[PDB]
Formats: sequence, C-alpha cells, structure tokens
Amino acid sequence: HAASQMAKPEDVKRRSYRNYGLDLIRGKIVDEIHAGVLEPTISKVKSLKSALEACVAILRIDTMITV
Amino acid sequence: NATFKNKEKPQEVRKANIIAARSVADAIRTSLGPKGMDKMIKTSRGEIIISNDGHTILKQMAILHPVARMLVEVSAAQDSEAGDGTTSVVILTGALLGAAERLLNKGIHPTIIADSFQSAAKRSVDILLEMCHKVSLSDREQLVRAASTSLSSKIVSQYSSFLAPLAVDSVLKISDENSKNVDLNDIRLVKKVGGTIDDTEMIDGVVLTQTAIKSAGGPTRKEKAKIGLIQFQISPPKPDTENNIIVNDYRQMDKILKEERAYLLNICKKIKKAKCNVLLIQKSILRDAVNDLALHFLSKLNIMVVKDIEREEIEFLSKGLGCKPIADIELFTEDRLGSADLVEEIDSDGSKIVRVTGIRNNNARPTVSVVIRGANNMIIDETERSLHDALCVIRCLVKERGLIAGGGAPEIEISRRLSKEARSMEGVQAFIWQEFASALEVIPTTLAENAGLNSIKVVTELRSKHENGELNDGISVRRSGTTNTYEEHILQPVLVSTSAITLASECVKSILRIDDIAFSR
Amino acid sequence: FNNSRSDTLFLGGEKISGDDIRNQNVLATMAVANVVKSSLGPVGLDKMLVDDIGDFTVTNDGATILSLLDVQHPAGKILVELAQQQDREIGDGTTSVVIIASELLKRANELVKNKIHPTTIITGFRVALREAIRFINEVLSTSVDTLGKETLINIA
Repeated sequence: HAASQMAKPEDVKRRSYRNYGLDLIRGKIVDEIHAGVLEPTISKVKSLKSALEACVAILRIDTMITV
Repeated sequence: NATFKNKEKPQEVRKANIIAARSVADAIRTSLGPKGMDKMIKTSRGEIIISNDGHTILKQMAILHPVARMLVEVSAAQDSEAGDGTTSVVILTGALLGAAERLLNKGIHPTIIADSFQSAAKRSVDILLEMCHKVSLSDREQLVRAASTSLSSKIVSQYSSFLAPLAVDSVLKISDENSKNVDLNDIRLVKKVGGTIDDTEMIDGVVLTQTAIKSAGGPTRKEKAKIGLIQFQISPPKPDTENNIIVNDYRQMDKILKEERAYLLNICKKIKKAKCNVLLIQKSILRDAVNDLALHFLSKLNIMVVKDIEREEIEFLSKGLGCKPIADIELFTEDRLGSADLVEEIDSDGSKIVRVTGIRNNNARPTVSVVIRGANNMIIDETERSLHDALCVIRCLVKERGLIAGGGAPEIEISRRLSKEARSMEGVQAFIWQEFASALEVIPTTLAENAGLNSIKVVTELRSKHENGELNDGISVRRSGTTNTYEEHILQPVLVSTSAITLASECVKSILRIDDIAFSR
Repeated sequence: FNNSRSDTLFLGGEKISGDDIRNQNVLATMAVANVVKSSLGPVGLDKMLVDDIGDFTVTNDGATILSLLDVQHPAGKILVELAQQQDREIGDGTTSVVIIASELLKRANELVKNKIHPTTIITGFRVALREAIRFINEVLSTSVDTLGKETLINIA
C-alpha cells in the first residue's frame, strides 16, 4: 500500500500495488479485486464512524459516581 | 507563637463544610463548556445514566452532607431566576469557598469573610451592568439572535430560525413592554408525534394533551362554545362498602342495568341543562373520568368531551378560558363556564390534539400554549428542549436588558477591575477582595482546560488583551483559542452572569455561617 | 486494583475519576474485545456461550457473542449496544467495529498519559475520520470485470 501511494501523485508505475490484501488460506499477499474479496463501501464508512462514536462516548467519561 | 486555644472546635465543622462543598463543585467543574466532559452516574435504583447537565448531575449525585446539598438549591435558584449558568454558579461558589479556606487559614473570622465577599459581589454586579450591550424586547431580531445562539449547542440547531421567533412571540404575548418580571409558567408546551419541526404553532389559548370523544356520534368539535371544568367522575355507581343484592329473575338484573345507564344519562342531562358545550374533565384515579356509556349519552346531547385532562392542564384552563372548577354534579351551572370560539381536535399524522382557541371574552388572561409536532419522539423532545432554553434566554433579556460576551470575558474583566479597585481598600477588605478577584478565574481556567488548551496560556492572554478590550476577548471552543467573542456570537444575558455572582455569594455566606449541627427529633 | 476508598465528595456512594476511571474504561473495552476478537474473518474460530442455567451454544456470530456476553461495566456495554445498532443499519461488521473501537480507546489512553488532553484526542480522531472516509471514496469501485474478463468466477 505504501508503494501504491508513492506513485499516486505521478501515476508513473510498473504496477499500482493497489488493492493487495491478506490471503488467509495460503498466507500471502494477493490482489483482492481479482481474488474476489469485496465488501460494500457502506460497511467501511459505517464501521469507522461507529467505532469512533462509541470511543468518543467513553473517552468523555472522566468521572463515575456509584450509589 | 501562641494564640487562642478554642478548646471547643467549631472550626472542625467549618472545615468539613468547605471540604464537602468544594468536592461537589470540583466534580461538576469538569462539565463546564461545550467541550466539557460527561459524567457516569449509577443511581440508587441501579439505573446508570450519562449526562453533562449540571443540574441532573447534582440531583442524581445523591449528596448527603448537610451543607454540600446547598449547592443543589443554588443550581435550582439559578435555574429558577436565570434558567442558565447552573454549572457556572456552582463552580464559582467552590472557588469562593476555596478563597474562604485560605482566608480562614490566615486567621480571618468567617463573619469578616462573608461581609467582605458581599461587598465585592456588589461591585461585580455593577461591573456586569457597565459591560452590558443593551437590547430592546421590541426588537425581535435581537431576541431571535440571542435565542438561536444559545441553541447552537443543541442536536438540531438549523430549525432555530423558526423556533426562536416562536419563543419571542410566546414571551411578548405575556411580557408587554412595561414589565420587568416575566413568568414563563404561563407558556404551556404541548407536544404530539407526527408532522415535522416547522409544523409548530403559537396559540393564544389552551392546548391539551388529551383526545376528544372516542364514541360514535360525538361532535368532536364545537363552535361558539361554553366550556366547563368537571372534577367529578361520570361512572356507574360502585360503592366501596358492602352490599348484598339477591337476583332471582332477569327482570331484576335489567332494573340494575337500567340504574347504571340512567345514572350516567341523568348526569349527562343535568350537564346539558347548564348550556355547556365542551366538557373538560379532570383526571382522577378513583374512577374513570367518563364512562364509554356516558360518552354515548353526551354525544347524543351534542356535547363535546375531553377526558383525563391533567391537573396542571386544568390550572391553565381555569386561568385562560374564564372557566371555573366544578366540584360536584349538582354544582354544574352556567356561571362556571368559560368561552371559546372554536374547540377542535386536530389529527396531524395521528397527533389527536385538542385545542381551545378564540376566547373572545373579558375573562381572557395572557395565557400562551405552543403546539409541538414531529415525526419521532426525538424531534418533539428536541423542539421542546430548545424552546425551554429560548424562553429562558429571552426572559433574561426582559428582566435585565442586554447581553455580555461569554467565554469568561466578564470573569477576566471583573477580576482585573476588582484587583485594581482593591488598591483603594484598607485592612482585611483589601486582602479579601484580592482573593475574590482570584476566585473568579476558575471559570476561564476551567473553560481553557476542558477545551484542550493550556490553562495559564489562555488566561494570561485574556488578562493582557483586556488592557485594550473589555468584553470582546474570550475563549472560543470553535476557534480553540482567545478570539473575538462578538464575531463568534458568544453572548450571555446579563441576568445569567448577575445571578451567578449573587447566588454564589449568598451560598458562601450561608456556608461560612454554619458553626455546628444538632439533631432534632 | 479496583477503584474504591474514594474518601472524597460526601455523597451516598463512591467517586472514580481521572486516570482511575480512564484505566478502568480501557480494561472494560479490552475485556469485551477479547471475547469477540477471534471471530473476525472466514478462517476464525467460534466460541462457547454458557448461560446461568446450564445450557450453552457455540457460534462465531459476533452479534450473538457480544449480545450474550455478561458485561459488568457500562464502558463495555456501549460497544455491545453499538454492535446491536450496527445490525440494524448494515447487518454485519459487528466484530470489526468492536475490535477497532477497543484499540482506539487503548491508544487514546496512551496519549492521555503523554499529556494530550482528551478533548484534543476526540477532535483529532474525528478529523482523521473525515479524511479516512474521503480516502475510501478514492479506492471505491463499481461492478467491474464482466467484459473481456471475469473475476466474479472467484466469488462463485
């Protein structure tokens, strides 16, 4: 992924190195678009926001009163 | 050296008083400001809540200490008079108590401390008045801007362009120009699910939470109506004592059934003889407000019925409409009826809301109702919550005209002013005034801390900037620094700051005067 | 170890504040994440859920594992309720949300110890999210590889 960002501003490359992920069966790095490992956009946008919003709710607690 | 021994040690009580009260104030302190921190509270019933509302925190804090609980009454008085600043007045009280503790350690008698603090408080009030930017309650734009600004911290801020002028008209209906003290308890907020936020009305009459007749044939709407308040229940006789009836034939049971029906009808007919068009029946848990059968009979009489009306709603009806409570059935008479041009139930996405409008009578009184609509509970709740704050902000502008910049601006200015004015004082008063001025800094200090800013840096920048500015320099969480309080629209009504100075001083006075506690049973 | 003996704030209860409650919150969110963590991915392992009566079930469903977890700290319940909301909008991802949320809270606690104010941690996290979402839009693609080639065959 670092390589895919290095060429990004120039669009000069032999390979994009982009969208390479974890092959959890063979234990290697593969091109996920061809391999077929896809998730819908909404899953990643919602997951990142959902995790943050809960984190903020907890980080905002600097006091607990226990009656 | 050596000094008075004081074998009896009332100072142990005064120490416990300040220690307990400051602990409460330091706790709530962390919630000050739009960037303040939330608290978790587990209540005695096992329910756990998260909130940054100052009053809710203190209410559920379950304070036991006989003196620290005074800070709850302080937040109540602040909410009662100003409606805002319920956190700030408690924080200031804590800081002034800390100043008192240092003064006590220096050998200053608590009588001296209380009297000197009161004198400094009187100067703080004058300084606040000097800093005021005057407004008129005849200028709706000044009031709308003040309300919308305070609502910027709410979940839905966009509709304040409509909710704010509704609050203004609601107050002005009861706050005619030649007035000072405005009682917002004459403005009733009635909400139902359905519709959207824009679908909100300011009504010159009384709006109820209850529905009209459910039974077939009911008119559900009356024109040119006389309106009575029923406090008795229209239900078949059901004695609470012992009764023994023997029934050997159906004819006897039919007579019993006729008694139940005739009783309900006899009341319905006696009511109609009073020329009453609408029956607004007070809720009771003893018997049903109106039996289904009574609604049938009353419907046939072309009488509109609204059942199970809350006690508070009855108090609004008896003030607005000219109608009077009717304790009993035989006492139901024309003299007890009010006036309205139209009484109707409005069904807006199932709102089923009853409105009494158009009193058109000398018995009319300046009562206000608001009709709140919205698809979800959160919509009508946020609308109600926003209007409650908007009404309080506007009330403040009527009682003590003008706004003062927020962000700690008056706290820096007052502290600087008193620090210099103290130079004209002599003796214990000069030293105590300096401690008072220092205590004021707890607010801009806390705001800087909760905003993520360096405490000393922010307070220092404000103190130096107030060499040239007066109210224009304060803390902006939006800009995350010391910036122009007016361009950022950081404004607080005079009454809120004035009340915080007064009530905090009164609390410290009350706390320092406590030298003992005894049981009485 | 446990936060008690407050000896401050004269109310009918205890007071836990500052680094004490912050560390407690970290322990709670890790305790929850440590349960669901291993369910992530098609190659993960399932876990056993045993009730108070004597029955049990074995599942790798993150939503079931989290919902049926006995959580005694509200700091962890927030993440369990989050997952329950996730099911109502997406229907999946409950495992990955809890895993990320716990790591962010742990990382945040380290920033607090290094004298970064929680307000600036919350702010920075939200600023990062805005750019993170914009980035996702750049790697975003539509239905591809159907003309002149097929990758959908690897899905089947």
